[PDB]
Amino acid sequence: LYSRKEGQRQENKNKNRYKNILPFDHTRVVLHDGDPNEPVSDYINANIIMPKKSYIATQGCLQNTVNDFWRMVFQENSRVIVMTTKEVERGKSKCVKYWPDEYALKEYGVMRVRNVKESAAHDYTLRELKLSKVGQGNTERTVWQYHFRTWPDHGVPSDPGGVLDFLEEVHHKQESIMDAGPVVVHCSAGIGRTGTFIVIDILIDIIREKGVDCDIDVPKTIQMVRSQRSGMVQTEAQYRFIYMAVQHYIETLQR
Ligand SMILES: Cn1c(-c2ccccc2)c(-c2cn(CCC(=O)Nc3ccc(-c4ccccc4)cc3)nn2)c2cc(C(=O)O)c(O)cc21
Repeated sequence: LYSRKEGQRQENKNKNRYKNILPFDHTRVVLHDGDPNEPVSDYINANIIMPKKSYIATQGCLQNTVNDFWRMVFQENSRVIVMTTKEVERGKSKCVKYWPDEYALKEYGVMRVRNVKESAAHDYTLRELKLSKVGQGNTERTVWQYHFRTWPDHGVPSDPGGVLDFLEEVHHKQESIMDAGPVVVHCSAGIGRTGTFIVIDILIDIIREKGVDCDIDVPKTIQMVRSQRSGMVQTEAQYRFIYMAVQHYIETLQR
């Protein structure tokens, strides 16, 4: 019932970091208004994830998909990006740098991005970016990139505190922007770490609207996000991290 033909088309072969990890057609983010000279330009290995708050689970940029990444961010009107990995972890590239150096500006295809300010927080770096379309005039918007940089090289964090505080900030930022689009979340392949942050965010939100005693069904929620992007939450450790995060959150609310 869930096909992934687009990601399998020959023209999009190099647009996937891992030939085996592709987006479902029914939930894939379809990019419009691309270079007419490109055989195919409506593809990006990204899927919309909905539990009015949604997410875009995607892979880290490849050198040849950076422009597509910004087209997506602009198209979906996303104002918040959650990068969950370093650019390189254990000698493996997990995302090409898709943002300009601090105070610098770079043009990605028809998208102009200005890094206006970088700030350091505990477990993360926040980059305030200005995104606009070169051909237009009233398209500029701030995109807040939250770069979580303390995720361990191996396994998952032993304590969920850092991710929860991180997500709390992300949450506050998203709600401080009028009608911001889906929060973009990415990791190497866009399913393991990415799935973990999203599932946690989804569960925490439910607790924020139903109280510390509402029913919480992790397995159910995970299967729900998985019907929108396959493989979300790849390891036992990640699975357990989610359980720990929810509880830790509940226990924090209980004063
Ligand atoms: C896409 N991928 C991969 C990955 C899976 C297969 C091949 C390459 C990367 C890992 C991930 C998972 N393991 C532990 C599982 C294991 O015993 N075999 C193993 C796989 C790769 C390496 C490895 C790590 C660095 C360089 C070269 C090989 C070592 C052990 N190591 N690396 C991963 C982790 C996360 C995360 O949550 O942090 C993620 O979001 C995506 C991941």
